[PDB]
Amino acid sequence: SPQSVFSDSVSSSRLELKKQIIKALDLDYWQGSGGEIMPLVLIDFYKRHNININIYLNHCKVNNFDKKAINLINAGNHYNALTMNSRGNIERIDVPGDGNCLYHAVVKSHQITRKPKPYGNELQKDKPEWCILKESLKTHFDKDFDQFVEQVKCILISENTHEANKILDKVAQYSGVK
Amino acid sequence: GPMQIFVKTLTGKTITLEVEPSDTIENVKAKIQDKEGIPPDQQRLIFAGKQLEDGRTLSDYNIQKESTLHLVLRLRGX
Repeated sequence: SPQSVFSDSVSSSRLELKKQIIKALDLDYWQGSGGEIMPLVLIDFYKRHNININIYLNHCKVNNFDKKAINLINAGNHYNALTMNSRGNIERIDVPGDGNCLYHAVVKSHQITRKPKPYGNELQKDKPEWCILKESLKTHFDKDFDQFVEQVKCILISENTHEANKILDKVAQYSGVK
Repeated sequence: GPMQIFVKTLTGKTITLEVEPSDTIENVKAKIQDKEGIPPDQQRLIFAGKQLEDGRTLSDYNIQKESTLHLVLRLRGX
C-alpha cells in the first residue's frame, strides 16, 4: 500500500526555488534582465527546430545577408524585421513600438518570405501568432532552465543593481554554492 | 609570454585570442572587435564572477592560459 520503490529526477524544494527565480526575472518586462533572456531563448528554440536567427545592432555594415534565416534589427531599444527587395536592397519592416516588438518582428519576418514556422497549432486559432510564440518561449525557458543558468548569472552581474544582486544570491544557492 | 584565452558570447559563439598578461581590458576589447566586428563600447566582459574594467590588466584578475571570458551584449528591446 505505501510506496516502496523510488526514482526521482528533481527535488521538490529545488523546483520551487527555480519558480521563484523565474518570477523575479520578470520575462514580460523587456527593459530589465528578462529582455536580455528572451532573445537568447528565441535563438535556441529556433535552432532546435533547424532555423537560424540573426540579429543586427544599430547601423552596421551588413557584409553578407543570409536570406534563409530570420533576420532582425535592434537599433534604438526597438526590434524591427529585415528583408531584401529589388535584387539586392535591404529594407526594414516596421512593427508596433509596444513591449512586444521582439515577437511581432519574428512573425512579420515569417510573413514576408513564407519561411517555415516552428510554433503554434489549430487549438490556438483564436489567439494571435505573436502570443503563441511568446508563450512557447516562456515554456522553453522554464523547462530547459538549467541550460541558461550561466547566461542568467552573467546578465545579472552585468546589470550592477541591488535588485539583480538579490536574484544572483538565489541563483548561486540553486547552482549549489555553500 | 603570449598565452591563449577564449571569449564566449552568451549564445555560445567562442573565439580564440592570444594575449599578454599585461594587456589592458580595453585592448582585449579591441582584439574582439578585430575578429567579431563588435565595437568596444558595446562590450562587457565577465570572468570569475566579476565584470572586467577598462584601465585594468588581465593579470590583475589572475586570468591564466586557456581561461574563458564571457562576452555580454545588450540585446533588449521593445
